[PDB]
Amino acid sequence: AYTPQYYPGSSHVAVNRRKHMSGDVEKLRTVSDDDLVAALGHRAPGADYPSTHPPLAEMGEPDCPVRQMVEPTPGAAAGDRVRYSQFTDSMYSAPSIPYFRSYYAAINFRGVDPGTLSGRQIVEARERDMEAQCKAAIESEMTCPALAGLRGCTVHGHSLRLAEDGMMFDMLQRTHIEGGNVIEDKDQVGVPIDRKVNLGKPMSDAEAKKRTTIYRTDGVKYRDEEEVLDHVHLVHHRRTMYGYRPETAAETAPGVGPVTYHTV
Amino acid sequence: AYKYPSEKLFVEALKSKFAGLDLSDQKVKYVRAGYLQNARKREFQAAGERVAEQRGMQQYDVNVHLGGMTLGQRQLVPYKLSTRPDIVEGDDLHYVNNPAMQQMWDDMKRTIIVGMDLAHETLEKRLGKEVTPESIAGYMEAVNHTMPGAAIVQEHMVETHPGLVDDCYVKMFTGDDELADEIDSQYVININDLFDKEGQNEKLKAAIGKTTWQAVHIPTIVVRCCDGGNTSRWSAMQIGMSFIAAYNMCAGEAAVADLAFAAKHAAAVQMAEMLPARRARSPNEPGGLSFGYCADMVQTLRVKPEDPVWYTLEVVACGTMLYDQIWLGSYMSGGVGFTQYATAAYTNDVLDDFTYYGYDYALNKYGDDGTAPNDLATATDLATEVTLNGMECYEDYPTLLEDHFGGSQRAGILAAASACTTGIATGNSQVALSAWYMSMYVHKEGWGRLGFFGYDLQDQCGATNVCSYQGDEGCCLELRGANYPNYAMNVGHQGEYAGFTGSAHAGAHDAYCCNPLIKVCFADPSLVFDFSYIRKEYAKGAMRTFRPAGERSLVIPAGV
Amino acid sequence: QQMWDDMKRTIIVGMDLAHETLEKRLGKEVTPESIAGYMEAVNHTMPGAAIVQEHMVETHPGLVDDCYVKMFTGDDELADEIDSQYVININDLFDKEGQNEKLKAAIGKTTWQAVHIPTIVVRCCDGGNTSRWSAMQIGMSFIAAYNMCAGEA
Amino acid sequence: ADTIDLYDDRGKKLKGDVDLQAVSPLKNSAILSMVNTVKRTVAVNLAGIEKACKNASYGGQSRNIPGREVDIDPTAKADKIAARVKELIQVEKGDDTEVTVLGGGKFLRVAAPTRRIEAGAEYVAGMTCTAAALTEALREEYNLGLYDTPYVKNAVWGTYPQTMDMKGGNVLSVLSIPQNDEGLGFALRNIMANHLAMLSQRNAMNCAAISSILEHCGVFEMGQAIGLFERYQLLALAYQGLNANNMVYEMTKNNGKTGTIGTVVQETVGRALDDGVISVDKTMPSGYKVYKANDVCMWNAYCAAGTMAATMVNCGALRGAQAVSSTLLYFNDMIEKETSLPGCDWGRVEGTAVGFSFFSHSIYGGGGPGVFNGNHVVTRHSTGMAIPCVAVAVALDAGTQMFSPESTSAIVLDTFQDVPIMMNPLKEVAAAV
Amino acid sequence: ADTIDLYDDRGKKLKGDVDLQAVSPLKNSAILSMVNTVKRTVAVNLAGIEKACKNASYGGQSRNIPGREVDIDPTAKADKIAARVKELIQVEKGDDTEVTVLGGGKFLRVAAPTRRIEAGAEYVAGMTCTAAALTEALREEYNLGLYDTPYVKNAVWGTYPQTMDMKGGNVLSVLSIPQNDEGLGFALRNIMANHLAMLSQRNAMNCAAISSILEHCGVFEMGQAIGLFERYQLLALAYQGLNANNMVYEMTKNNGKTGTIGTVVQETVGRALDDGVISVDKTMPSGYKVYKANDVCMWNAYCAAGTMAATMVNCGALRGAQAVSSTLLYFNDMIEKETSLPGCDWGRVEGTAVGFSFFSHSIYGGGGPGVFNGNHVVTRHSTGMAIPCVAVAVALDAGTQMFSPESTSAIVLDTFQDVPIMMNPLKEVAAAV
Ligand code: F43
Ligand code: F43
Ligand SMILES: C[C@@H](OP(=O)(O)O)[C@H](NC(=O)CCCCCCS)C(=O)O
Ligand SMILES: C[C@@H](OP(=O)(O)O)[C@H](NC(=O)CCCCCCS)C(=O)O
Ligand SMILES: O=S(=O)(O)CCS
Ligand SMILES: [Cl-]
Ligand SMILES: [Cl-]
Ligand SMILES: [Cl-]
Ligand SMILES: [Cl-]
Ligand SMILES: [Cl-]
Ligand SMILES: [K+]
Ligand code: NA
Repeated sequence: AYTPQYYPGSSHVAVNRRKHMSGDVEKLRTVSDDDLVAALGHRAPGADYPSTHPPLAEMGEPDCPVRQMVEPTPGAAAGDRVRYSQFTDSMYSAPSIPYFRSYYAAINFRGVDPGTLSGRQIVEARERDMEAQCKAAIESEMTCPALAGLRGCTVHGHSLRLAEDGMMFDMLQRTHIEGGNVIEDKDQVGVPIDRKVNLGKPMSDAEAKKRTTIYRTDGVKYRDEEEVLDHVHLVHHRRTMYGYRPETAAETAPGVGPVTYHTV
Repeated sequence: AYKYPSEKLFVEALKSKFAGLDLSDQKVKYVRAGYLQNARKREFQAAGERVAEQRGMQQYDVNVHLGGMTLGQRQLVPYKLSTRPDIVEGDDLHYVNNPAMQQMWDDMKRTIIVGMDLAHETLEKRLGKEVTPESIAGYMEAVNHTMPGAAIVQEHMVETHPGLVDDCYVKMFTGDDELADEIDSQYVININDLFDKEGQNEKLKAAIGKTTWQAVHIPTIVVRCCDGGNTSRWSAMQIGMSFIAAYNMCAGEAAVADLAFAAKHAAAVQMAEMLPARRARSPNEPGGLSFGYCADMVQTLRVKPEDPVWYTLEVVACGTMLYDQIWLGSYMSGGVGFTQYATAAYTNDVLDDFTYYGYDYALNKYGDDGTAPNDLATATDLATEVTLNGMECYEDYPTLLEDHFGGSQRAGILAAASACTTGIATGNSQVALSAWYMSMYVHKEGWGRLGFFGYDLQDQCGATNVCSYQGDEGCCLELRGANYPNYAMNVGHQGEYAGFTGSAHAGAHDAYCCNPLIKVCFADPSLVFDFSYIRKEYAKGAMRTFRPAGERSLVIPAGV
Repeated sequence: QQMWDDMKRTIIVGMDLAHETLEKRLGKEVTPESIAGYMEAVNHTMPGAAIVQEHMVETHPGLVDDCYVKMFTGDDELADEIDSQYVININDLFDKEGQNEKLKAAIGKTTWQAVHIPTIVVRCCDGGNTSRWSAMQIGMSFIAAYNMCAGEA
Repeated sequence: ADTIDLYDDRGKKLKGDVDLQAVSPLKNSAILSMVNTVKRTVAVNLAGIEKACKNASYGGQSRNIPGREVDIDPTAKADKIAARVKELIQVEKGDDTEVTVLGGGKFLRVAAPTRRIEAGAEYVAGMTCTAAALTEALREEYNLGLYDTPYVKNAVWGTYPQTMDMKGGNVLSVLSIPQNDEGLGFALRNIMANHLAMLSQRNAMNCAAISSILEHCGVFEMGQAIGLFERYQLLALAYQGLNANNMVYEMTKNNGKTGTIGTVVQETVGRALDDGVISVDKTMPSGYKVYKANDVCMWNAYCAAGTMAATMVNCGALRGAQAVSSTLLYFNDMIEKETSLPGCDWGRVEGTAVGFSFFSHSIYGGGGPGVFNGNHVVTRHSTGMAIPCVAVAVALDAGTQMFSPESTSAIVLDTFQDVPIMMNPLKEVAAAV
Repeated sequence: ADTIDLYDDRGKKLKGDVDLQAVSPLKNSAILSMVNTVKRTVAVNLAGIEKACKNASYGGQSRNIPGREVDIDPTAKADKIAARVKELIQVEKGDDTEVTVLGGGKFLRVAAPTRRIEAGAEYVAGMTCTAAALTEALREEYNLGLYDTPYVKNAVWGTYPQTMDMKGGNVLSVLSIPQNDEGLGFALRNIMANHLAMLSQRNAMNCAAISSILEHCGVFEMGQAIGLFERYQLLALAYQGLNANNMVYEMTKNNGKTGTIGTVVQETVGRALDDGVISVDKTMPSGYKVYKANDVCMWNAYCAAGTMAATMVNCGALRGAQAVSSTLLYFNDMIEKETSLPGCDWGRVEGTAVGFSFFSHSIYGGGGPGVFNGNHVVTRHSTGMAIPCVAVAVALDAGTQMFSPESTSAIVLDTFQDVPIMMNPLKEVAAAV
């Protein structure tokens, strides 16, 4: 079968990007089921999953050939509500960047609705499926609990100076450091919870730069990653050419000029 | 030629916001002061207390913000108007709070340009009247009495209060210097005096020819009570009354209807046409405003064409405010709206730094204004260099990144600097448009983010639709506008497109971009807003020093 | 001028469908207490003030003092449970010839918001602004009042 | 059932005892062909494209985009471009696509294939496919590239898609865009009276026919010719537009030397009485006779024919279009005073004429008669019994208008001058029976 | 020339080596019939008319006009009313007029005669003639008079003509009014995704076909399938909407148990490479391979099929419509990253999806997927390669939506569930070749 290559580039940042896309992300910490459910804020830990419609087996389905060959996720079969996890990630070398969180979701999980924005990245899915996807992300090297956190609202912070203790600014201060560990004591929409969810130690600055997918001047400078720039240019050029005419001849139409690439 | 200096242009504003700050520091102490840190928020809270007490119903209250926190858990930072000394609180740039911004749009909306040649031909053909400088002069006196809402034919007419309509007037303009010199100068836009640099006056007169036009500006209060669709109709009614009186016509004969059709339709040049049903709007509203017309309304180009960047960035300031803050942020949505989506393009000298850097790069690599190759390779080079340099600025100066805290702001500013550099360098708006989309693609891969959820709808459609020639895709940038299908929804683009449309013609050393009638009309100093220096006007509005038209103080009570 | 501006700046918006959305999609319970919190939120946000994000700029409350939202309903038990400052009292206003009963029978046990956006907004813009402005701040207020994701399906 | 005799534009009998249903828009093959022709035919202004490109005047209204001139000469390559357009738009060789060079190369007439209309929902495929074919033909012939082709596209399509229409463009239809319809079924009502005069080549009898046919096709599409209203509308079409029983032509001839609006009123009443359409009902004490209609729909049809003949007599004497508005008003006002029966369209011709008079003699809008049409807010109110008279008056004008057929619709004349349905509509309608 | 194998909704081969042109909107008789059916067919809500009259709720939106109730019961007389409507609208005995009582009398399906469409310029003659025939039938049946018939007329026509549409009325089309077109040629693009899901009876393969066919018919009417662009559009129609070569069906089957958006990306690239559509162009120092398209329009068609299969796999797994917006975005973003070739519609599917995601997850407009259509400002931007995926996602949803097919489009299901072109579109398209 076809072997994916995912993304160009040769720096360790490009290597990290391919790790996130391929799902080959190291597990770094453990978050209990009850702690994660409390943080997400959609139901009480241990409570039954609420439903938005009856289980498929109980209500039946239309005679659709696609339904009959596409297996529903566990949460879809059960009729769970569609709920969400949402993360914000610092531009000061957080492990994750928004688009690559969405690629991780889209490549590696079934029945997911990821969304990418500058200051927030969301995964919507049937509740129990969403929980499993969030657990994978939050336990992995995609997360530093100082540089990233669950924020379902009031997300400001990705682009701000870090606090003196290295925590990304949160207007609602849903997390804080206690004894070297990041503690979350509000749910993702700012409601106090009756527990202290221990997300463990923040990454060192050096570890963050080894694990990050972002290019910036204090790490891997974007200007030096000529393979990614070539890729961007190739895609823009071919889009421009084929919007004019969808044929090979458009690639040398008048107006293209002496286009040139670094590595190809 | 221009030489980019050793200190970034945005450093002054950073130092003025953060006295004593080490601009390399990536960390800061958060004090979580809340709203009490800020004089404007405190003034708003007190205003909300009075509102609630006077009407018996809760209104503004900072404590209603969710999460038990008020605005200002971080520092609330003010904004320097770019190229100005004025630093203002952010709320002072909200369109609702800023009369300069309101009056800029009202001045556009209340304007219509109406040809006189067809009307004169009608008088000659149907009535056998001779049109002379003397008859035109009598007409210009008549139309400046009637246009604000006063009577010239009937008995027992009631009229508008002249003080409520003091901003309404009509001037004529023409490429015929002999006619222009015969009419009293109070009634004429003097093309030669206003367009005295780089032979711009001769370019405009050659383009307009020996044709005669009226620049009509109906009262601000009228468009405020009503809409932009009032403008061409109001204009035509009083043009018609004035022709009736000035040419001794029957006050309502068949020939009058030819004058009406001419003034309403055949010789009328709207600022904007109507919009489709989902966003139904009358003519002369922002969604119908083309980028070429927007660029031509701004007048910095007649003051200092030797600095193409300045005019370019005044167009950006004009367009980003109008299109993002008033049009998208109000007409098409509302609420708190979209102030900072637009301020990023006209404050803190940020876009200026990134654009002058690019201008210097292009001058050194490709040569003089407007001489760079008009091709995709050149757009690629300029966009990539300008975008990489800007991203490096945001990375090296933490408080710069914190200013443009939303990715959408960063995307529009990096892409505007890229496309304005390309426009000035190549003199070609369409090539600049390729550079705009290239900036976005470069940006996305560097940081793994771009703008808001729906920022790059036009972005991802963008490269392939620059050079399409299909019916609803192909269009030169000058004729695109806020109703071009891909552009019809989203912040952070429309005013920047007007800006680099201006940049291409500034780089070519043209006198205008799209319509010489628009260019002359908006050069007139008798307008309320000063179209020659947009950001200076915005500062006045933010400082409560801009006097708008349309207020009703003459006809309302006051008292304790 | 103000008569016309009062008409142009008004939109009536049902609440039942919104409440059904919260129940069906999020499993939220809608109660007089949650509605009261929503009414406070919408009267702060409607004139042009912020409830979710940080570093928002806002309209001057004095320039938008005419903007507000009240609810009305043919359900007298719900109307009685909400602070009177937020409610159009059909029984007090329509006290002649049984008009109140005719209105309540026609409306039924459905709930509505009477939204009046700022006069200054329709003066700078047009009547098309009204339903859109209303909806933006209704949306922000539901997000806050029901602890939604601030931007979910 | 009703029968009519069909007479031509010169008062000659063509066919006797024709079933009224045989001239219906739903049945008569000539009418159906007229509708298909107006839907699928477009005019191309090659000279306008050439000027726009050479002068960078894309979009019109004094627009000029400095530096963006494209130096191409399509009027000199009109035959080559026409052949490429035909190849690009034709669905099958031998289909009904036509592309013809007119004006020595200044214009094209493009009859787009009917199948492209059939495959769509509206009538615009002729406009869109012609504009697209022209843009491609110009790109190929002039070796245009990535960054200049967009400007040439605007020379063809105008400011579309920033505007809903091809404003300032160089592709023209006698129809407008669908979004300009005032209501449901109005597209065939939106035909400028100046265009109708040119379709007819200023033959006023043929004008009445072309305009009446298209107006009633619109009324049928509006759903306003169902049941009893079908006979009502068809009789109006036949007697006002199709010179049924030679009434329009003969009444005009009888009144053409010394007649007036009032003498045409008198002849119409006399004909209705002699033909049994109306009778004396009661007599008042003064001697004034109240009439009754024995056939209500036929009385309307007689009033419709009288309204047309009165237009021909009064505007023909003036050799001026403007008198049509007062003619429609006073013919109907006075015939009601003469009979105590309601006039044409039960007051709606008179009402249309009241507002049309106002809006063709005041400051507020409208213009001269040539700017009106069945979709115009002023002149829409009668179901087809006013606009044909307007078009006729425009055709009879000898040169009193500023917005004249020659000044607004010149390309329409060249495009339809050799199109048989427009050259002899009454003969073609009769031959289709 | 290009050929395709046609396969049905269950993955079975129908016809081999079919010329691509034989599935063109301009040529395939089944497609042409589908367009004719959607233009001329209307649903009548007799129960809604009855309720409006009995409750004086003319115009909807909580309107009540006290005292103006008209007590009529058309649902109880539906067969008589249906027969009268048929007699009033049929042009000739034995023509293609159909009037059928549905729901025990609650509804009628009215297929107006094609000749009424042919005689007009647009598609509205079905809506207008049906509304008129119904109004007359009710007036006759219930002995209505001068002052109450106007109210019953508003029960049928809604607030027309104060509004341009029949707002609050009881005559329904799957199309909208022409004045709602965003631009030229958009009428067949203005079909709500919830309606498309009901036309298909929630058969997602048939939904893809119906929606893709109608979208590309619109693109043809827009003039955007001329010359080389005809092959570009036809290949997308065939591969994305007509299950050409069984690719959509097989990719969905192959990824249906455990697959994701990303695995569908991988299979699409592998198929393009194995089939010779793309080849390795150059290799970067890291070993990343840049590909080249050997057949540009074919590469697009493969990306369109992959976008569809990815929707079926991801929304099918969720049994929820909302994931269609992210599926279209991330399938195309990641296939570009995987290949350095441009994605479906050269970024316009991705771009549509960016704004569609935003406007289906924000305060500012839009809604759930079911409210979108090819004429919606958010979702118009691709030439037919996005909306069919939206409609499929709507069909696959198991009950997560507030504005669902059953809540907005129930009458469409009843009107079209027995209509052969909507029951088996892939079989009817193949049989027409
Ligand atoms: C509720 C939404 C979803 C939606 O449809 N609109 C919202 C909210 C809306 C509200 C917020 C007002 C308030 O706080 O009560 C207003 C002002 C529009 C209005 N209704 O008046 C707005 N956004 Ni938003 N919105 C903005 C932005 C943004 C940035 C902010 C990211 C950050 O790091 O702070 C992100 C998108 C992104 O990540 O790219 C964003 C999201 C969001 N935006 C999320 C809420 C995010 C949160 O929970 O904190 N906006 C910006 O990026 C800058 C401009 C800013 C707008 C106000 C202005 O222009 O002054 C405001 C524009
Ligand atoms: C020039 C027209 C043709 C036209 O299109 N509109 C006019 C004029 C227009 C102007 C007159 C302004 C001025 O005096 O400079 C305005 C005010 C509209 C405007 N442009 O603002 C107007 N008429 Ni007029 N017009 C009026 C009227 C009228 C009455 C006046 C008859 C009389 O005996 O005085 C007649 C029509 C008639 O005979 O029925 C009339 C005609 C006319 N009306 C004749 C000019 C009559 C004249 O030569 O004196 N108006 C009225 O009948 C009452 C309302 C009055 C309107 C102003 C108001 O409502 O306060 C004004 C409405
Ligand atoms: C007729 C039409 O004008 P046009 O013929 O399109 O110029 C229309 N005016 C009006 O209806 C003017 C009504 C107000 C003035 C007369 C009041 S009696 C309008 O501007 O849209
Ligand atoms: C999409 C459409 O909304 P609807 O889907 O029709 O409700 C459209 N709104 C917009 O485009 C909102 C634009 C401004 C707010 C978002 C700026 S990014 C409008 O109201 O006509
Ligand atoms: O969060 S969203 O991108 O939907 C809106 C930003 S204002
Ligand atoms: Cl190819
Ligand atoms: Cl701190
Ligand atoms: Cl009948
Ligand atoms: Cl009778
Ligand atoms: Cl081609
Ligand atoms: K206004
Ligand atoms: Na005063």
